[PDB]
Amino acid sequence: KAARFVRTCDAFNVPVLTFVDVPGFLPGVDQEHDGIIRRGAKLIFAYAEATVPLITVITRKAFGGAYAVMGSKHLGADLNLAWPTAQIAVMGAQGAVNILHRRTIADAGDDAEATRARLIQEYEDALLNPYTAAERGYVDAVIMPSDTRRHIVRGLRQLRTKRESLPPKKHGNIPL
Amino acid sequence: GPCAGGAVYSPAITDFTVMVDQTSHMFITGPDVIKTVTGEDVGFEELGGARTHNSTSGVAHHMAGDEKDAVEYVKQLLSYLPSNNLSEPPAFPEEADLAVTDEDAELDTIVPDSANQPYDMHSVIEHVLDDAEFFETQPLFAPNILTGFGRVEGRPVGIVANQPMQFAGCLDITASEKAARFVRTCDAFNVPVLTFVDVPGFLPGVDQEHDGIIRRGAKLIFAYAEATVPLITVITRKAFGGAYAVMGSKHLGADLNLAWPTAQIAVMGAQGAVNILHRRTIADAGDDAEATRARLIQEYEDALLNPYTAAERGYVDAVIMPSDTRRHIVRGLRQLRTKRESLPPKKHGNIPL
Amino acid sequence: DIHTTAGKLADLRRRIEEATHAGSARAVEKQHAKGKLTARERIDLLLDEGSFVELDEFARHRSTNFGLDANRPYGDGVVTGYGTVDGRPVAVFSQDFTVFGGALGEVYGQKIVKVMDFALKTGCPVVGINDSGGARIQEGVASLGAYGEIFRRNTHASGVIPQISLVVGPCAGGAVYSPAITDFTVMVDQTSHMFITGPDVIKTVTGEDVGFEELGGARTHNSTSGVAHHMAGDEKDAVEYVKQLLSYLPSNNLSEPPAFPEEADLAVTDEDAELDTIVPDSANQPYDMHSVIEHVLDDAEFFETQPLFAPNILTGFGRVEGRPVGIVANQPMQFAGCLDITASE
Amino acid sequence: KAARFVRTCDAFNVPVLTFVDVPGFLPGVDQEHDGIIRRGAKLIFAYAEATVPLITVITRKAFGGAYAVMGSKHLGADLNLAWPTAQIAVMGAQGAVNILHRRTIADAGDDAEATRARLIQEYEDALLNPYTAAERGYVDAVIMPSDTRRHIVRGLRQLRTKRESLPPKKHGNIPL
Repeated sequence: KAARFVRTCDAFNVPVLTFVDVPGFLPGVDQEHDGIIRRGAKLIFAYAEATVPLITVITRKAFGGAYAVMGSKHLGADLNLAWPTAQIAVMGAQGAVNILHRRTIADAGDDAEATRARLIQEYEDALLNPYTAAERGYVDAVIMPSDTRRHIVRGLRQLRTKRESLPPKKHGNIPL
Repeated sequence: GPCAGGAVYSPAITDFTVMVDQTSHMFITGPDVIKTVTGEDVGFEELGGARTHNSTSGVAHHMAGDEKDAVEYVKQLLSYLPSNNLSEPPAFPEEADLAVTDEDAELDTIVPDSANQPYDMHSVIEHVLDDAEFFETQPLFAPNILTGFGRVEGRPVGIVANQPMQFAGCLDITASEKAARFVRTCDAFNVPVLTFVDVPGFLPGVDQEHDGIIRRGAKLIFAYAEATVPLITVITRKAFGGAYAVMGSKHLGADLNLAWPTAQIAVMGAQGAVNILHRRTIADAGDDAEATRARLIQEYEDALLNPYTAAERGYVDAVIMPSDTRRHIVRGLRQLRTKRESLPPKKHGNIPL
Repeated sequence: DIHTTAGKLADLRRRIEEATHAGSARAVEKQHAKGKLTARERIDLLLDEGSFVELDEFARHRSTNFGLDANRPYGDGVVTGYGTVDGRPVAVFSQDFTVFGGALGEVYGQKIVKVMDFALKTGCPVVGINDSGGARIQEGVASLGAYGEIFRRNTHASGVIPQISLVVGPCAGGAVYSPAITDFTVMVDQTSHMFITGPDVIKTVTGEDVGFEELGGARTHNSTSGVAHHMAGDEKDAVEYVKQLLSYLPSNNLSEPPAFPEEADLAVTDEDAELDTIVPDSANQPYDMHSVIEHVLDDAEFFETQPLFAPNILTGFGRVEGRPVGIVANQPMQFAGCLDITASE
Repeated sequence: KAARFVRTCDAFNVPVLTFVDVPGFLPGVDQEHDGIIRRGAKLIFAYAEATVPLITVITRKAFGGAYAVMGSKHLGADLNLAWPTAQIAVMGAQGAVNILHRRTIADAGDDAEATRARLIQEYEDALLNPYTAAERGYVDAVIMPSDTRRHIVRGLRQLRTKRESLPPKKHGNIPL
């Protein structure tokens, strides 16, 4: 649904402002059976393609590939903005720790949770927030929410015109 | 080998995928998770293994016996396509022999007198093809519709057709999902599409409708009007409803439309069409009315249920004998070979998703 | 049988027998003596053997007007199909006289639209043949519109894919206009008539008697109208020139002219000198242009066009070194090699 | 004189409003020999090609080809209007009849001459009008004579925009 709205807004030259608080993607047997793998992708493709100004702001937790799918700079968005709240990850701290530390966790069966919980804490405490990503330049700034309208209004002024080009083709092969 | 999480998405964009049975896997998310998350336990193959994409998602183009095989399929499939969308598909030119061969004739007799009875479209696709080669894409999914690559006169060509044999050879959302991409993919790389048409209806459903037939079928009607490559079509037999507009009809803009005598093209299925047209009369006299309704049915099928009523307008370029069909296909191609076509400049086109 | 598949094909052969046969043998017989040949025939000749593809072969008129429907002959008294001349792609129609006296109808106009579009779309030249009586009276203005589609096309093409007009039959009314647009007109003596307005009317208003050959006839157009490119002895001749003219041209504005590469003789060949001496010492005397052009197209060959019209200048195209070329020269012989409006035009 | 002008209009983008009363093409031998088919035919040429806004009003007879040549839809004109008065027909009802009923007309010696008169009346009644055209859509509007200004005006505003595409050429071959 969002993907059309994107391709469509892109068609007519309309700037899209996108707000992302997605932790992951729906889990269903049905969701892979139907073919989420085709269907979801249309979303990356739409933002990828789109030559209208993109501004994206992340107000809460962005985890996993889902993070990219939503007008992540990587896809091609011009400005990306993050609140102090926004948490960006590979995965929820919980699995996240499960995997890194798994052998440590078997180690000392005694006080298993305590070691395990303590760790699940060290990881969110020091990862699950914008700055790690900011450092990288994945997101242009982390800007206090109060300043959020100021950021969109300005960023439009600059991006209104912006232009992009690529080698010609009749039509795309975006998955249906 | 298994691919999980976002990555699955990169293949998704990609024009083709091949997967290797019970060695490959694909998944948006893992089995351990849906189970904590949804409460439905599932296995790894059951969740998204090579067979499951191949049939049930409709995301996996092909299944292969073993890796040595899959690669081979990868090599054969490349051969069809152009290095890039500037060049045409490599064709190793061989002159055709028109002179009708025994094999052509077989066509006269492929269609079986029964309206109900099926045939395997697969014989009719081959008859056109060099060395009876056809290379099949996504066989597993929505068999009702067969999508293929083929060569004639040495220049590669690409197939959309109805199959009677599976699910009565009518349209379903999975099929429109399957072909429509496939036309677009061909038009993209400059590969001529040959379409063979025998569709009665698009599956009737209360599930067919919800899931989004209205959006999803369209893509197919969109893919065809969009495409600029030479499009040539044969109506074997069944033409009915929207389905006629939709497969590769002259309407969209396709260059040569060819119909067998056997072939019928119509508003509605006759049994249907009569009810609505004569609803007034069958009702009148409601004894000895019922018998009137089938016997009338014969007045309408006999008269309106063949190609010329269409041809007479020209909607159909030619009506030809069935063996003939190979002949139409080669001379036609030869002519269309240079085809070119125009539209208003747009960044992209908002095909319904 | 009839329900059955064997039967369904059989009916088809039976229709095919019919559509190629649209006039009465009596329409046909009458044409044939005339000195001239039917549309299927005209076609077989222009297009290389076996090549031909029918279109809209089965197509038949939707009419009500004036009893018209009574007969709905297959192919609408045009034949339209694509065939290859000398192994280059061609798109064709022949008007059929037998039918409706070769009048034009909504389906008949559309028939032609399929052929012209096939051609613009593909990029090959359309040789169109007309023996067309006029614009079919019955259809009503529908006829008048169909014509227009054709004109509108005749412009949008002209100068992308070459249009050659074979007139072997009278053209009356708007019909004329369509050849007028087409890049070349080739027409046949005593057999081909073109006219904007019919004789009978000019007498009614202008009180002028006229003959047909004189008012519209192949020689008249060629020399006096100066809208006729060519005049040919006979119907086999008229087609033969058409194959020969085309050879010269490219399939479409986007190609070079088809040429057979041949190496030239650099050397100043014996004929070559014949030049120094062609000119007479005194200035009054006229000497043939045609010899000067001859000396300089391979094989000493000139395809003259419109020889009749404005002799003041000769216009052709000849091949140098296997690439096609075209010749405008002045012609002392006739009217002292001057410019004039018939000659500028 | 007109075809030059219609091209002259077109070169500079000046929309053409072209108003129709044509009864046919001048009769006379000088006209064929001087050459009419090649000279006249140019208009048809001027009109099919032009890319500027076209509005065509019938106000008079439009019989025989002349109907097409004079800025008709068929060339491609975007909009077409006709008055009640306007008669559009393949030909004059007077010529028209003789050709269609020609036989009907020979058989009696008398009641033959009056009869032709009735018939020419019958065909004028039913065939000499704007409407037979409206039914195909050959013509967009039948509008009253005062309106005609209303229509030129809205019609111009709408068209101001129009552009259209044709295959690449160096020049056309318009008859000279």
